Amino acid sequence: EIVLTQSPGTLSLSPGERATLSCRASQSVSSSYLAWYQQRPGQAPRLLIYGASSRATGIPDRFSGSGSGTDFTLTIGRLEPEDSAVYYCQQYGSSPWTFGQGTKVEIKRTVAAPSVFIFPPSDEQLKSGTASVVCLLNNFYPREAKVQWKVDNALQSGNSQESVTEQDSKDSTYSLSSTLTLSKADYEKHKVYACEVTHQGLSSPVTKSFNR
Amino acid sequence: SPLLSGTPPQVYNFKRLVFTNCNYNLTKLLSLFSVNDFTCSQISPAAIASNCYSSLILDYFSYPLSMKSDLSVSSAGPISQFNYKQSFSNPTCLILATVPHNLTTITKPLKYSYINKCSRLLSDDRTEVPQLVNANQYSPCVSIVPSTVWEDGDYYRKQLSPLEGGGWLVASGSTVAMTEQLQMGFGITVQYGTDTNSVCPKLEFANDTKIASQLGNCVEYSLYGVSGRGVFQNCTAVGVR
Amino acid sequence: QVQLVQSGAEVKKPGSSVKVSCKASGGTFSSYGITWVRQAPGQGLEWMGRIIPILGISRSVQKFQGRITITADKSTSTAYMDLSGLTSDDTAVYYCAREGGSGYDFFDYWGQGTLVTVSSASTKGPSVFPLAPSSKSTSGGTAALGCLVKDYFPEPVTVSWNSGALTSGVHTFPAVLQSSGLYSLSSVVTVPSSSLGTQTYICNVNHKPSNTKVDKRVEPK
Repeated sequence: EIVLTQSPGTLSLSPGERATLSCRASQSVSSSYLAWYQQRPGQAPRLLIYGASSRATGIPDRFSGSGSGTDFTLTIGRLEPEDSAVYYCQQYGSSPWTFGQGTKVEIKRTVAAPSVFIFPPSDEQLKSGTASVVCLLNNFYPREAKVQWKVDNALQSGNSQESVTEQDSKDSTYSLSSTLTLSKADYEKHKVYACEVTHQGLSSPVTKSFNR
Repeated sequence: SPLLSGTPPQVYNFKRLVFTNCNYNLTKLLSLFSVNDFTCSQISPAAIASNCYSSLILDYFSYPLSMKSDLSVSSAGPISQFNYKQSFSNPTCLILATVPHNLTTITKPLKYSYINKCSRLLSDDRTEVPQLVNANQYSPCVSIVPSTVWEDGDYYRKQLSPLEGGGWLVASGSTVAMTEQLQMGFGITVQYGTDTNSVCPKLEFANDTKIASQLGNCVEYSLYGVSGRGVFQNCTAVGVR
Repeated sequence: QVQLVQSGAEVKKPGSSVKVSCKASGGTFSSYGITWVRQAPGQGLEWMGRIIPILGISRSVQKFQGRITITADKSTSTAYMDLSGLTSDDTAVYYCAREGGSGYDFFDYWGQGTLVTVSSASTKGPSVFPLAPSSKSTSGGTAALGCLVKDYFPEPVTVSWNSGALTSGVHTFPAVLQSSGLYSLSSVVTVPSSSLGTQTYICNVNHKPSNTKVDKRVEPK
């Protein structure tokens, strides 16, 4: 049993910048008995470093491994956008083998003026249940995007629910899907529905239009 | 004397002492321990104390009393099959003793560990062949297993260099809790000789067979292979000593 | 280099039993353990146990001891856990991973993972929802269309387009809890094939608990 600290956590760094990840151990561990792992957005963790010095067979030697006794540091000499992942330092030194809290690397490249689209309800769940409208915000950086629903030119309450996907391995961009489920009957005089987006991207709030 | 120092080794790494010419007083050793289980096969437990052999072999290690059942020709467990097997051909005594407080410089290993399993996984598909230790053989899995096993159940494997034989000489180790007093196990494997015996109990002659306290009496004498009958007396030395 | 293929999201009830089956594609359990590794949803990995089919030996962490049995069938070469006596707090994704021995117990190759979901609420079917592509959109680059999956309870539902062909702009959003314990996720794809479209008979969805598969065609409205 060894509780262990990690790096600050979320890190914003431009591509081509060195990244340092720390792994202090509350209890002393062997100078070379710790292994740094990397898990991609939605997948199984892949071994990056074993023994705190050696590299896993087929791992590009940007991911240098060092540190001994108490503090172990993983240093990524160059950064590409295919490094955005969660890194865990596991001390297979003691027992039971304690995984690290984990650090998240976010590669800081672009601000991606977003693309806003509406997908207004159609006559398949307007023939059962509760319909739902949706607002897609495809290709945008970073995660600082807020969408508020506008109904018949009147602002809406907190009955939304926004879901944002993780950055793509090559694209390194963040797409969104704010949803407004409604009572299946309530589509009478509310002629127009829209989502208002505020972003680093694009001067204005980019509102939209349904009519139909 | 070398038995009474250091950290005695675990069961699979038992050290050996072969005595091929000396005089032994075993009770002068067993007095120094608190004997707990004296079990002997092919010679009586009292008979191992006084009779002459050709070579006396003694093996010593740390073995708790919690599992005295595993250590004999009866068991089929891992102690008598992957750790330490003593020859059934020749006589054999087995002592399971205990260290006392008043004894010093018998230091304590942290725990008693033993090789639970020792197999070989063939260079072919998945065929497995257990490794059974023959007469004392040090249990060929002994290379991977360290002197003491660390945790409750461990897993040590190595790859033999290809040909020979591509088979992972896989081994496992298991430990047992420490006991307040170091509990040891000893194994004596005596074997007789053709017509020569060179290890015998040290039998000392008493003052009845002494030159002194007999001056003036006609006695039989046998001095360093010269025998006769006469009367001894005290006188000033002559000749060369 | 052995790929590890596991089983699929058991939904059990608080007080049940789950046999997660990790398969050793190759036919070959060599001198190689399987170590199991929890990960509570939105949390950080733990250790749960290890076995070696070559020797049958098993070991378990102290907390999970008396509730877990990790076995393997060396002959057919397939390893399983059986977390009997489990509570609602064990709802987590469980991985299986390859040992290396004594001083080299780092987890080399991993399994895809098998989300166990343990609470006596329900199992509900992926009611697929209208797509309805927007008319006046981009000038050809990205005509966005997506077939939505709402109203289902137990995750997972994988939704590939073109039954796993169109893999170049399939954006999938993580399911978010609705008013009921059910949650919903949305799938979208971008086509340059504006009018008509080549392949538009798409949107395969697989639900591991319900085992219901729905395929629908997209129409520009």
